[PDB]
Amino acid sequence: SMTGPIVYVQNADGIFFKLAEGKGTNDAVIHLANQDQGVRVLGAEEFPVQGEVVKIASLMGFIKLKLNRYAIIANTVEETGRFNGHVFYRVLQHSIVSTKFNSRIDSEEAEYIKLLELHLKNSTFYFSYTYDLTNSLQRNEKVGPAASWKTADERFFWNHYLTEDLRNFAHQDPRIDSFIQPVIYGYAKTVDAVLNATPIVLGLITRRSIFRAGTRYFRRGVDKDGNVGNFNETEQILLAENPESEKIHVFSFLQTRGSVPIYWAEINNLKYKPNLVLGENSLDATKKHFDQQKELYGDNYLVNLVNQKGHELPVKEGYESVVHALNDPKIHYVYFDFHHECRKMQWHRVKLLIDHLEKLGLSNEDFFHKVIDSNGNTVEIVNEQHSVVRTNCMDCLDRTNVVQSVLAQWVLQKEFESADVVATGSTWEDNAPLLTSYQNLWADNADAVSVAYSGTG
Repeated sequence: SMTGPIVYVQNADGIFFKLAEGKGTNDAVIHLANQDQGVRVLGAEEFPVQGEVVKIASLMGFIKLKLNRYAIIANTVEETGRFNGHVFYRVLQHSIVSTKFNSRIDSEEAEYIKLLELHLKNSTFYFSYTYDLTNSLQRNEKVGPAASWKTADERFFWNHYLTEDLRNFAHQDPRIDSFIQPVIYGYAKTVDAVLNATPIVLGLITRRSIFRAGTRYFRRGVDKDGNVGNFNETEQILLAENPESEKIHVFSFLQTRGSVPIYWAEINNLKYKPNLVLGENSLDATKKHFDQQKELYGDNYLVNLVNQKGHELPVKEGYESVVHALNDPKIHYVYFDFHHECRKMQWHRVKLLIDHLEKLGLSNEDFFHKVIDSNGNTVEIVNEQHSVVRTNCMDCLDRTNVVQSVLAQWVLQKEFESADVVATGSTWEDNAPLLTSYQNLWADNADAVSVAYSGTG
């Protein structure tokens, strides 16, 4: 990859960064200057001679906080996964570093850094130097050329805004690509297991969306351009050998979760009972949102959890009547009752949801599948996923994680059957240590991703 560990030296003239391993005779230095707070590109000969060299996993970017510019650094990482040679890292220790030995900063500036520190502490960020975690495996397959920041998915490139200065240089200087490492917000982990003497690698990744262009804003809902702002993809990955053949198969199965795509014009008042006005806007914005979702994922199966007995929500009924109004035959809507007691009667109901999705056209054979060679390059695309099940951000993360986990189990079985790791109509979950690894993997994910709010009432 172009990207890799970095070293820096800081002195009275500011901070100077370069790649820890310099390939070629041409290596770039990034300098954050104390003189004018500007970011500059320098020649190798201008890297400081004197000083403590500091090693860091990544320069995540810079931010201008009132008067001073600060470097945002991932100091250390831990490996949390490894898949087809690619290593996935979580950021462990970070720092926010200024050029000022001791500056007196005003209140407003100190408050900004507090708010950024709160976010860096509360979030879990992941990256891989050789694999682009902001894209699904199926999108990465379409990109091709392995990198770089230029083909990252901008919805999930969490440090997109922090890299603006570096991106502007990299447009006319491709050496700067080595400093631009896209990071995702949510979760990325793999586990090794064995199923019927086939070694396997199971992975799960959630990437959370970083919102959002436009002259005005609001988290909940969709803008006029069809973006929703709060949006996650959760992706289950598998790598396995075919027993006879010894061909290496790689699978991905993607799901989405996001705000109800109703226009962000919402009466967030105290008194009294609010009902939406869904003028031409809620039809228009929903249509535009679904046009993008269709281009990205194919057919969309929208799962809306009821969980009411005469307790009626404005945004609930609005979603359905809007979906019903557009009558798009590639958009399929389900309002599903998913109640307690939640360790028997709940999960029964999730298998019933899946039966109903199947009746609407969802197939458990609908997943990305490729064969790769002993060097890890693609030999064959056996299948591409052309649908997605979309759950709502507003339903309990507890319930939707259950829906997502169960659906991914149902698809996994077909993946296992397709590479002949299990017999047709067997149950992979009868393998106790494997189901344990699978269950921990998804419980960890829910832990990680719950980091949007602690609620509700």
